[PDB]
Amino acid sequence: QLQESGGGLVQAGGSLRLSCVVSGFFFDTVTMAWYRRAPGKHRELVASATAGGTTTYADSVKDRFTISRDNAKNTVYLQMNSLKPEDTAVYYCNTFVRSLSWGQGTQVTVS
Amino acid sequence: IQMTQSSLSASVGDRVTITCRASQSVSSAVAWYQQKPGKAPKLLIYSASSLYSGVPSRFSGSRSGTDFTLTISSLQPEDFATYYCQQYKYVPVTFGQGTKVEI
Amino acid sequence: DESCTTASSSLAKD
Amino acid sequence: FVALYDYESCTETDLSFKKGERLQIVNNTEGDWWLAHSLTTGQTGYIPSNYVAPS
Amino acid sequence: TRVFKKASPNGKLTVYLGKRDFVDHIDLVDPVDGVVLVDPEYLKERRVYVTLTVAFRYGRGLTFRKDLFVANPLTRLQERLIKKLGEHAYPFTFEICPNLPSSVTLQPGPEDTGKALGVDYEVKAFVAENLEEKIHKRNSVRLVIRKVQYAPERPGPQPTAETTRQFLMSDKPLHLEASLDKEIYYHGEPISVNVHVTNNTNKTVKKIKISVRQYADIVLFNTAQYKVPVAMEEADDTVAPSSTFSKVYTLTPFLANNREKRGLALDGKLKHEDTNLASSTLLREGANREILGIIVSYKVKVKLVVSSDVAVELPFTLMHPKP
Amino acid sequence: VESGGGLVQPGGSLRLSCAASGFNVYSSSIHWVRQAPGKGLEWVASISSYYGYTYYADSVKGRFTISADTSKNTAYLQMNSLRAEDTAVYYCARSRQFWYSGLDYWGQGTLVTV
Repeated sequence: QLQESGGGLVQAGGSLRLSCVVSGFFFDTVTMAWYRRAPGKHRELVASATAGGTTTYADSVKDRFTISRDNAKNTVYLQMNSLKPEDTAVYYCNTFVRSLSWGQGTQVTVS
Repeated sequence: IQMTQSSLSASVGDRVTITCRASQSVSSAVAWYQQKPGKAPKLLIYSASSLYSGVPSRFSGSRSGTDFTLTISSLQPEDFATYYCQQYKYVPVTFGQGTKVEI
Repeated sequence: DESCTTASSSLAKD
Repeated sequence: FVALYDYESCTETDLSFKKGERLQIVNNTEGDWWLAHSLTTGQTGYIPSNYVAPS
Repeated sequence: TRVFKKASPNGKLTVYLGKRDFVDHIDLVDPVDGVVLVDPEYLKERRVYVTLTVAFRYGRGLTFRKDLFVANPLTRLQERLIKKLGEHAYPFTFEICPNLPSSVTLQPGPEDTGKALGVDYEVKAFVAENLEEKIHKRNSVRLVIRKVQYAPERPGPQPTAETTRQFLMSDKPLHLEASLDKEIYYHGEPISVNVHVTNNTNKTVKKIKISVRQYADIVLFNTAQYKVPVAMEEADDTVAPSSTFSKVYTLTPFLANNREKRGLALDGKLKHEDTNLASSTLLREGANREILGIIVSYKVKVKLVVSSDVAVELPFTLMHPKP
Repeated sequence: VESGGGLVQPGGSLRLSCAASGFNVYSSSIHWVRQAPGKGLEWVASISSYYGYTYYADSVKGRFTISADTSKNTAYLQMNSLRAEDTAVYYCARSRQFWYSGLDYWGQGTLVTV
């Protein structure tokens, strides 16, 4: 099971920081991803953090997003800075392979 | 295991929506029953939005993960009964509270 | 390690 | 060389046989599935490994 | 629509499948399609291999199997899956030739505890630098699917058979005529064996024994043809010489009284679950009996006993209707 | 069509008798159901004649004992020891019993209050 933090109402021009906590053995040598779901549509893939700490993005935007991966504390950090109305969605976290039980996510709303 | 679904408006010719949210990975094994007051149940939907052979295209269903929705496409005076959402995946078969229709 | 449990996921109707 | 069973395939590259004997191969395969040729049948294609017996 | 999915214990793999019940039409079998979602970190070493295997298990590993191998034509499901997932969803697809058998598991004996004894279909995906470096099972995924058939929509003629036999010393033969009310009976539906008998022989029927006998054979094993009684019924109706009898018995095969039987074929189980009696096997060609598989057929046996014995056997189709 | 039970002092046992023609007791799965006045429908018992298993709601596991006759197409809900909380309308069911558990057939429901 996994749990996530952050999430809440934001206004354009600011920034929001999001993070997750992962139990089990699915974190240490496994890249950790994040996802976003549009209302009524399937989830979109946001960013990544690999085992070595470097990042690779499947995002079609690939602008102003910071990913921090912690190999010790059991957490993964995703950062939002370029807020756009399209960011109005519910954000989730899981592995790139989405191995862990896909649980409750967090919601971000702008404008 | 349990499922949660109270009073709908009886404005004819409208489209209404009722939600019956589960509490587990029920895997869409949900059927919606309906019985007029005093009579035995009559099923309308089973699995995902599969209408019963004896009812028009008026009725409809939906699905989103572990969230279920029944929707009457066009209210006609034929039906103002109570709808019971039931799951059949776990041996303690369970029902929703049920909602009647009264404006 | 033991095996995982077969789950399910959502794709678009279209 | 020897096949013990009945196997038929719907793929164009896969050979089908009824317990064939003496199927041609220079030596064992280089992957998982094997290649074979039959003189009496006269087609060349791949055959699965579990169905080849020695000389 | 929903698509099946399995994860890996390592957290570096995921297998998707549109369905785990692939309908077997008479001429073409549905294709197995899906996409494997894999971690680029171990992908940097080597790509992903996907395996489709079909195995038959008997005895108490003792297993004969066919292993189709694919190492990583796009159907609509494949296109949708890749569109949702993205770059690393490397697709795969197997084609099942029709001659392959369907999913059927036997009845487990109470003295033993096994997963199953019968045909199973499996889909696998792993990562390895070489084809022989299979060291860690923790890096794999094992998903089980089934292939099933449904009853044809064109039933045959009314199954009927009769036997006229003079019992020992007799004047004219006893005429037993048994007629089922159709050929395609769904699972559990009554078999209304219409029975008519007339006689002139001095003999008489003391008991009438009506039963449903399930016939199954193991093509892999030599001289393996198993039949066990199901829903045996023994009525005491009598017809003395020079009479005429007519009755409609409603027999019904079922599982409750036959659960203690050994080798009673049932429908294919995914988990350690419980399923109904096995369905019959369809085929449209003059196919040579494939090495793997279990062919299941049902026949109704009607028997008469006198102070000697006669009986006729009537075949019927026992399958689920097409959904 | 169903002939209920009653005419008994409270706490006294009864035996329901529900009939619904046409179906086969084996191929159909006979389910039983209760609805208290002012309370929603809740499952009570279920018997699968083809399988041979019987399932009860945990509240009435030791009090009820269901039984159906194969050759009569009838269901019975033998309530050995009721109380005052078991006064309700009870519907018997005849559901498709093959990879489906929809109770897509029913009989009449008869009150069990005296």
